[PDB]
Amino acid sequence: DMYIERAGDITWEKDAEVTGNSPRLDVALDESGDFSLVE
Amino acid sequence: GETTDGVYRVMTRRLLGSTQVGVGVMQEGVFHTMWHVTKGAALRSGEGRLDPYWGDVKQDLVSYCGPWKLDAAWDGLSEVQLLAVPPGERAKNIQTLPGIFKTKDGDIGAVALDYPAGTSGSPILDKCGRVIGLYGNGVVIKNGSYVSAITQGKRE
Ligand SMILES: Cc1cc(CO)c2cccc(NC(=O)CCC3CCNCC3)c2n1
Repeated sequence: DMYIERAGDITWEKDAEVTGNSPRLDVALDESGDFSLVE
Repeated sequence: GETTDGVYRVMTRRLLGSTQVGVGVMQEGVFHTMWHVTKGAALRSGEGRLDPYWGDVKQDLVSYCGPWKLDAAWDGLSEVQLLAVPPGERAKNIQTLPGIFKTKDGDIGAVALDYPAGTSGSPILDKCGRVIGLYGNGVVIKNGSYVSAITQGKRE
């Protein structure tokens, strides 16, 4: 049996750590909701 | 129980100790999370109960107590913030410029940030603090790193 606990506000934070690239990927989405790479 | 707007951890006592299985967003009395986190099961909030209202395995989303309320979308141009809520760790905002998932039915925003599986359901936000989608459904790229879609529902 599952339960929820608060973790914080949804607020944009100025001067947050900026990381992560922006790749463009060809993907497929199946009936089970699983994404896969198309090549 | 607690119905205050915000981000929440989804926990379970079924496995060893208290294990974090995912994260969700409380907005306008509705709890929003990914389907693979709860599998559509009911949730507890102190002594109160949250029952599922809408869900879809293909979209990998589920809402509790009411219809899906989150309707903001990525503008396709600006940076966003992943309000990552990792297991046993504090909520942390990470700023990134999203990539793109090109599909046969259109383009979806994507965030290339790698976090544990229990981080699934953490919200992605715009400069106004609006939730433009949830993190936790994606793919393993040619490098081995994880790239998640910016998964958003539809507000009826
Ligand atoms: C392999 C891996 C690694 C990491 C971390 O490095 C993940 C982090 C968050 C979330 C994941 N799962 C998914 O993206 C799939 C979820 C569901 C499965 C079955 N139903 C349709 C979506 C991670 N999958």
